[PDB]
Amino acid sequence: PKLKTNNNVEVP
Amino acid sequence: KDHDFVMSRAKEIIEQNSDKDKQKKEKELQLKKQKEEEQKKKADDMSSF
Amino acid sequence: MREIVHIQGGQCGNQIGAKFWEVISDEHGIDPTGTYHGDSDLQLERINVYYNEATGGRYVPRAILMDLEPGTMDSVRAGPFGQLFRPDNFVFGQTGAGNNWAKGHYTEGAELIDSVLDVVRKEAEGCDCLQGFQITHSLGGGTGSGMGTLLISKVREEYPDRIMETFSVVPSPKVSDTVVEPYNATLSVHQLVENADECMVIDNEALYDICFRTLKLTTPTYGDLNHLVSAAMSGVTCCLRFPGQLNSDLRKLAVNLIPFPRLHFFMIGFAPLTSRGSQQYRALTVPELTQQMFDAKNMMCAADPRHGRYLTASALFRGRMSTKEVDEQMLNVQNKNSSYFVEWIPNNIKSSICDIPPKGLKMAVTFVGNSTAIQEMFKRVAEQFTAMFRRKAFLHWYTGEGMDEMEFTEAESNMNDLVSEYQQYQDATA
Amino acid sequence: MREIVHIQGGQCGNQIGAKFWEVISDEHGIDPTGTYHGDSDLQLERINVYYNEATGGRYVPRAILMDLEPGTMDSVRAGPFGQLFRPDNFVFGQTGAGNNWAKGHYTEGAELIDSVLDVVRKEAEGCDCLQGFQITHSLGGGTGSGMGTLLISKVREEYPDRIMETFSVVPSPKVSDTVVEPYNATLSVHQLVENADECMVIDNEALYDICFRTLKLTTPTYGDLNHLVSAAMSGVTCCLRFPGQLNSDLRKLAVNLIPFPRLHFFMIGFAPLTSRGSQQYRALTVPELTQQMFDAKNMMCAADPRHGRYLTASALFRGRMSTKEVDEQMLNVQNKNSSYFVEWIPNNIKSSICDIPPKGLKMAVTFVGNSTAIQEMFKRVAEQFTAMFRRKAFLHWYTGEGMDEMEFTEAESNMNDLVSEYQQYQDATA
Amino acid sequence: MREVISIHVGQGGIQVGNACWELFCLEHGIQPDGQMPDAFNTFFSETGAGKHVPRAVFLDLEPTVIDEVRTGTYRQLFHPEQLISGKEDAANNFARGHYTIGKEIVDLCLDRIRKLADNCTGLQGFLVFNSVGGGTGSGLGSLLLERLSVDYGKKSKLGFTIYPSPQVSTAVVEPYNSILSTHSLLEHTDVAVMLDNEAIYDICRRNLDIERPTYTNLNRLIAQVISSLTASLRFDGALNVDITEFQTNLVPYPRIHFMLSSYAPIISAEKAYHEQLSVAEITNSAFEPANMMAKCDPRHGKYMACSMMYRGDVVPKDVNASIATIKTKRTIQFVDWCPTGFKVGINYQPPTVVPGGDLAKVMRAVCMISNSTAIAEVFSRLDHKFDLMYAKRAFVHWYVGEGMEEGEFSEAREDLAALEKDYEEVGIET
Ligand SMILES: Nc1nc2c(ncn2[C@@H]2O[C@H](COP(=O)(O)OP(=O)(O)OP(=O)(O)O)[C@@H](O)[C@H]2O)c(=O)[nH]1
Ligand SMILES: Nc1nc2c(ncn2[C@@H]2O[C@H](COP(=O)(O)OP(=O)(O)O)[C@@H](O)[C@H]2O)c(=O)[nH]1
Ligand SMILES: Nc1nc2c(ncn2[C@@H]2O[C@H](COP(=O)(O)OP(=O)(O)O)[C@@H](O)[C@H]2O)c(=O)[nH]1
Ligand SMILES: [Mg+2]
Repeated sequence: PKLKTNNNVEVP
Repeated sequence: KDHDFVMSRAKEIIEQNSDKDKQKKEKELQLKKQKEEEQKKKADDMSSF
Repeated sequence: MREIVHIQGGQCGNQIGAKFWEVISDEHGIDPTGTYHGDSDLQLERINVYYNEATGGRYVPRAILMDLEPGTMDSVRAGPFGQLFRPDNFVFGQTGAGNNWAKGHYTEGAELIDSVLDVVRKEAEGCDCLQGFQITHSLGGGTGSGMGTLLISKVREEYPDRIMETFSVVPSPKVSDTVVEPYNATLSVHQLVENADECMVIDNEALYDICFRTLKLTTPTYGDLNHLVSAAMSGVTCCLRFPGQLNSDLRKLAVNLIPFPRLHFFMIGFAPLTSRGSQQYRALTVPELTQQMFDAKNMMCAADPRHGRYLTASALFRGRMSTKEVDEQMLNVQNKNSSYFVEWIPNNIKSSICDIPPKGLKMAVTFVGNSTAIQEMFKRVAEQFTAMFRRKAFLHWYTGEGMDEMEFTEAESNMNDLVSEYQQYQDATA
Repeated sequence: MREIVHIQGGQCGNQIGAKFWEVISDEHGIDPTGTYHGDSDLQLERINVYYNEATGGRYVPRAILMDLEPGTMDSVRAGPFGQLFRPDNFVFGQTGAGNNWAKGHYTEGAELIDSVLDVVRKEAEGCDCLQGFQITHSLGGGTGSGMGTLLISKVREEYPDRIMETFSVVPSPKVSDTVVEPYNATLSVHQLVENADECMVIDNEALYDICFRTLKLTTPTYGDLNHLVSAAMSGVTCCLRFPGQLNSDLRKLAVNLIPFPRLHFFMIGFAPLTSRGSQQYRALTVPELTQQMFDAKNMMCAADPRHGRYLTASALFRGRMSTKEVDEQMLNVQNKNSSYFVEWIPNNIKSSICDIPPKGLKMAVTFVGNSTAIQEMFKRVAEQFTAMFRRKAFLHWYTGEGMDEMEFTEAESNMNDLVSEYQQYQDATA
Repeated sequence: MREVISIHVGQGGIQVGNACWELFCLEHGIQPDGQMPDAFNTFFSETGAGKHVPRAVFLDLEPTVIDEVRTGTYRQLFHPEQLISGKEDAANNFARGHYTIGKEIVDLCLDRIRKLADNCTGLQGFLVFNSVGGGTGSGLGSLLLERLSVDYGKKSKLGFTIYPSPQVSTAVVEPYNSILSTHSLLEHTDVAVMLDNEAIYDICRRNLDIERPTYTNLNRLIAQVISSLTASLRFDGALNVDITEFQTNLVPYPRIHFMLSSYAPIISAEKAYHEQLSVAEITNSAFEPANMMAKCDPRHGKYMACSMMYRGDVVPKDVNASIATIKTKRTIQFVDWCPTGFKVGINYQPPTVVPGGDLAKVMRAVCMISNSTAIAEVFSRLDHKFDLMYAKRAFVHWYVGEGMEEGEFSEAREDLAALEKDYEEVGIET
């Protein structure tokens, strides 16, 4: 699963 | 408008409490923890040995 | 296939389940002795969703009951349909929490939860294809709001891809029965947003308002509130147990009602609801159902839905009816109320049809809408929390069991951030 | 053919046999007068395994009963099914051992054992094809743990190729009834490893735990513990007395469960076990049997099997059932628990099916698993032994009958070496 | 020696497949059991003695609809192991049915396709049905088309997709997967026919005079259109048309193959016989903008080519005399570079009536398949709906977490922009 940061960047 | 001010202020207040607490707690905690761990290890190892 | 297990905690959750399982058993024709006596073939085809099979042909719910005191489960066993529950699933402590969140989440709830997690793991590993879990608990109590939410995190850590439901009763400031409600409400909301895939808030004040105004019965009791909550609970998973024109499991609702992963707090409502004396006057038609469905007083929460704009909405029609009428009525309810629907997401109403109506009714509707008006509840909860916390009232009870004020500050900040970022999209424009 | 004789010693062994023979007689339909009154043809085909034939058509067990005091055998004769035992096989002394291992192994047990060995030799020389011997005795008593173990060596010296079984009750530190238990437990374990082909440990504490938690009966007695032990004992040799899909005698289990000649200490368990009030709720299926079979609380020993890794396992299913389901369930119980199974020996579970279920039950399972978790019992026994021996407490009783402290030191060293080399393979990796 | 294989995927696909398979069985005289109490060979296969097996395969991940099929009156017709079913639904998520759960099912479907194709000797092509606004339908349709395009190559595939209505919608997220599926089938399908529900609702309301239609009424009209399209392969006619004779007559350029259909007459038995239903009036009704089977206005664009099928007792001279009248009218204008744009087919078999249905029995009917420049409006409005939510990246987390990359949304947008530019470039006169 990836998390979306508050800047809309998906980080593993 | 006051709701917002209070929420911001409360957030700030949280930060203030946290900051004071964090510094004191961190210093104390580190010293005490290190000492306790060492002693337990110490004595147990020697007697066990 | 695609079945779910039931887990309930606390006194309020146990009382909700004691009526939810009665409603389910009456729907499937299961006698309080576990013997099927139904009339229709469809009553048995998908019974594996909620019931297990044992030798002798009787059925047993896959429910897990937990509390920190034995009284409530010792009382629910003597009630009707109380024998269905397997005695092995009853887990309890000998001390209780005393409405203290710290005791039910750090000191006492941590040691006991291993036994209940053992039976939870036994139930989930065995089942054919897991769909997910549904949780009933109250945010106004200590043991419930602590142990249930910690169990949520423990379950999520082991089954990250399954779906998780929570039906949560939040303490309203109107009908207050406990003085320490804001503390364990605020602490619980902090953990609940991080792990629950879906959350459905229910308020006792709204239930009393509905019972007094729509049903117009003189003396409401907890049995009526439990019955309404149970009907609403059953309405969500009806099409997963019965055939229909457009089947829609829980995951499909999760896809279509949650735009962003942190906005998953819905408020629900059930239609139709009519008084005993006026049940003959009314005629059940799709317009009559949809006009009551979007009625503000019909919501199971005191939050006023015309104080904000719906991000999305869902409806689960029951009974045999024409789809063209349903679609045109959904369009009409969205054209006449364009001011209360957010404009940068068009066609934000989901509909589903199930051909099997509730026993005794020809048509029924369950409504699940994600609206921005829910901010008012968190606002008042945080207002009471910050009014009580500034003097450090009742704080020593929590701080005497390993908890500190830093976790209170972080919880307040995260809750306020949630409140702010939930309304951020209300003023957003295209 | 391939029959075995029964030899029991001490009070505990005599009480175990008094229920084991009752269970066997009830299984084969033999009345307490020795007259067959069974219903099925299969009840008589392989009766030569345990029973001899005499004139008049009655049957007599080939059991040998020995003790250093006459009270227990004078009491077992008046009990039900007490008349089956041949009066000639009763051998006893007039003094007793007083829970002193030295007296029951050096001074008194040495002179008496010639008479019992005479009848043992009479029984073994006569029988068609010997399979082996099975021994029931307790390690917490003097006369039993001494005379039985010396008899083990004497039998092994004369029949080196036959198989030898021992069902041994070891003294747990929780329920202690004798203060000198560690001494004669440690002395007996030293001799038992050198001669017994198979050993099965049983603990009274685990039996009480099972009776209190699974059966949930209010007042356990020695009759219930004896009944559980008797059912477990009968389950092992069932397929040797009845037809089945995959017959498996004791020697076949010996081949498949003992990797190295010194690792032959197993712990067992019996399934199903249900309370009287819940015997109607449950449905008997292979998954239900296998989930209870590997349950940690179901083991007949207090040793916790998830504190170590199984070297190998065995299961003896009873009743008529499909083999495909048994094999797939055995595979599933081994894929979901790969952490608790040693990795350098693949496919370490043995299964067998017997088509004749126990009287009154449709399916039953006997479990025999060789696990590394058994080290904890020897650890605590040796801990108590070294706590008591360092002060030479109660040592004069043993040293006054020709024994010395050197045999205590050697026994302690050998037991510790066994403990170490049993766990040596737990950390071994491929 | 001419065959065709129809693929049904998703709930809408299966529900329209049921609708077409009552009609075919009724038209060829085959009872629901599959037994007759040489034209069948196009859709069916002979088993040697007795029953006929359809050349169709049903696909779905959600088991409810297939289970309903396998218990209805048609349980004996379909081969038991060509009704491929999954366990977990995609839940309107396109990424699920293209990357997560569809891949494990697609292999069985391809094996079934091979096993059906090896039986046919004169395979004309494939038919596929799928409702576009769903997860499993769009995703599995895309994956199957992509696999078939490389396994077989030049074989023709026809897609009867059902796009969402301009304003009426059942889901809230269907523009995303509609755009992605249009991307997928733009470069992979030879013919795509428009089928949105709103236009057919209006047709039923205006002509059939039904005020409460359900999905079955829509599916029956679609089934009639399919039967009219494929009648020429299995009945004698004065002017035959084959499936392979389409891309040479309706598809000016490889990119442009989306066209919209119409049918005439549509009338009930209560007022059908009062009017003569001449060929001129039916061919006038077929070209009426209000009788388009997709909610698009042909008056807003040029025509490119019209392929229109007749069946019954129609005479070619009457057809020519009516094509001339349509060429005369000033409200219908063709593109400059196409002097003649009509392809005419005539068949003798009149349309068959389904008992208990809506349509009456008539001797003449007309079905038109027309390619027009006005179709770009649906693409433009779907694009506008997509952009509104893609501006804020709403609902994207439900797709990124199912294995799809972030940039996959943009290239579908670019391909739609390219298609819209191409449609504008083609429609300008030289
Ligand atoms: N014409 C027609 N359209 C249908 C029918 N049933 C569903 N649809 C359309 O299908 C769209 C959604 O896709 P569905 O077919 O219902 O579901 P699906 O394709 O199986 O995808 P999943 O939701 O993942 O199961 C809706 O927007 C409907 O407009 C039907 O019976 N007839
Ligand atoms: N609907 C409903 N609510 C209840 C019932 N009993 C208690 N409650 C609510 O639960 C709240 C108290 O929760 P509590 O019993 O302390 O939860 P616990 O700490 O987990 O046992 C009160 O505010 C009530 O409104 C019931 O039978 N039905
Ligand atoms: N299962 C069972 N165990 C028994 C019974 N009687 C005694 N014991 C156990 O045997 C142990 C004492 O053994 P003991 O009688 O001294 O053996 P002996 O010296 O050979 O006579 C106690 O710890 C009891 O737990 C019985 O009837 N059943
Ligand atoms: Mg579906």
